[PDB]
Amino acid sequence: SHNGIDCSFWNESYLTGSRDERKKSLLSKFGMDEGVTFMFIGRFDRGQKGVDVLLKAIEILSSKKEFQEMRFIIIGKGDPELEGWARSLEEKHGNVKVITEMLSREFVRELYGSVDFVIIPSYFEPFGLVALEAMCLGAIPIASAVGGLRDIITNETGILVKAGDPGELANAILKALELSRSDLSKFRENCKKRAMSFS
Amino acid sequence: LLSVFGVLILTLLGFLVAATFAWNLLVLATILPHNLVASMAVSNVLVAALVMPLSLVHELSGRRWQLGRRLCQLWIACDVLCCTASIWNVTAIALDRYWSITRHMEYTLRTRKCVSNVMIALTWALSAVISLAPLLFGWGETYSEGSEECQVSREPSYAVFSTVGAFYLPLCVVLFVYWKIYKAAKFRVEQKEQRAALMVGILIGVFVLCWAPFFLTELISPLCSCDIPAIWKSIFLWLGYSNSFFNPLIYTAF
Ligand SMILES: NC(N)=NC(=O)N1CCc2c(F)ccc(-c3c(F)cc(F)cc3F)c2C1
Repeated sequence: SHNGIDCSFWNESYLTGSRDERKKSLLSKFGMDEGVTFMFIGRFDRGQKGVDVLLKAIEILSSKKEFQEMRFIIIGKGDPELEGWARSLEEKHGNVKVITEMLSREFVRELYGSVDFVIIPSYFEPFGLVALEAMCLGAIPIASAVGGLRDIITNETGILVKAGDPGELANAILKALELSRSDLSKFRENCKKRAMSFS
Repeated sequence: LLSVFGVLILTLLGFLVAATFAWNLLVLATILPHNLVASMAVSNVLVAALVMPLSLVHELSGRRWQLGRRLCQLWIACDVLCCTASIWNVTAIALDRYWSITRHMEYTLRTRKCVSNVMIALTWALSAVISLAPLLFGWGETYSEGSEECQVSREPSYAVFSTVGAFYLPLCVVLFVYWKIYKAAKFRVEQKEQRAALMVGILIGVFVLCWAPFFLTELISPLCSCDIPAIWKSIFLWLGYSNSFFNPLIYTAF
């Protein structure tokens, strides 16, 4: 392999219905209802994949009115303290779900195909596979401006922030929440073209 | 009768010259590694516009060269220059794809842009020094005298120089890189890079297949083939010229 993405697997055509319908159906099974959905998927660790930055950004965002309109799905496992901190936030709020089991590719595809926003707060990323997989299904990326993530994401494809800085990430999530208009559709298709450009 | 078929085929070839010109011009228009694409299309536009029409009338139909003999040299120079340039543009594109497949790591946008610009500049420089070669190196004349016909200088030194410069060296480069390119085209270490590899491999195959009869029979003539019928010589020449038309058809197919 050469770390390309399979356009014949990560495609929306495998998915059924409208994107809003899929997002509503997915939220329902977590006791939640229609909100603006954010997703992290990766290992929990200090210094590499950036779950610590994302947790701090969430703690910052928890104090503001706009927090009522957000939803957060954290997916992964690893450093036990990060897992406990994540569970703590899951228990404090009903708009936060945490999954610590490994999920199938088909399920993760269904996730990417309804979740509408993926956060990739990495300290360093070589290839940006997660960003391409998300982009190929319409999820808009919010990643730190490191590694191949800045190669992949351009002016009109996502949001970039400085790695390791929680406040900038929380501000980015606020800007993306502000970004929630019908324009999302344009912003989605840009992603889907650029991802195909990295097949 | 005899010449009815000949008129029909000459009309067809004139149409072909025009389609070559137009198709390359279209590919050039949609542009303005797209700089290598532009360089190749420029060389093929120049072939169809300068080289092919004059060969079509003179060498292929039969009308004798009553044009100014001071321009016979310019037509020969354009032919040599543009065909050498087209061959080496195909091989530069081949080198670019082989470096995309094998040298995936260090071939960042900065490096790739630098190398492709160097290759374009070098392509045209070598086409110049091969075309206008017996002038600076000054060891002969560029046309074959003693002929009431406009034919390239068949002097041995220039012949070896120009054919190794235009066909055999680029042929060796493409035969070096073709293995990895074909492997990539078949997914043997995602759909976009495979499509790129397949296009380049087809371009190389048609180049080799289009120019090999002419150069091969141009090497066996000086070795007892003192009578290769010039009808087949011209067929092989124009099969080489049709590469200028097949390259657009191949590019616009991907
Ligand atoms: N219309 C006619 N007759 N074109 C030709 O012969 N070319 C045009 C294309 C070409 C070339 F791109 C590079 C080298 C040669 C060449 C050759 F094959 C034999 C020689 F002895 C000298 C040469 F320069 C040619 C020949």
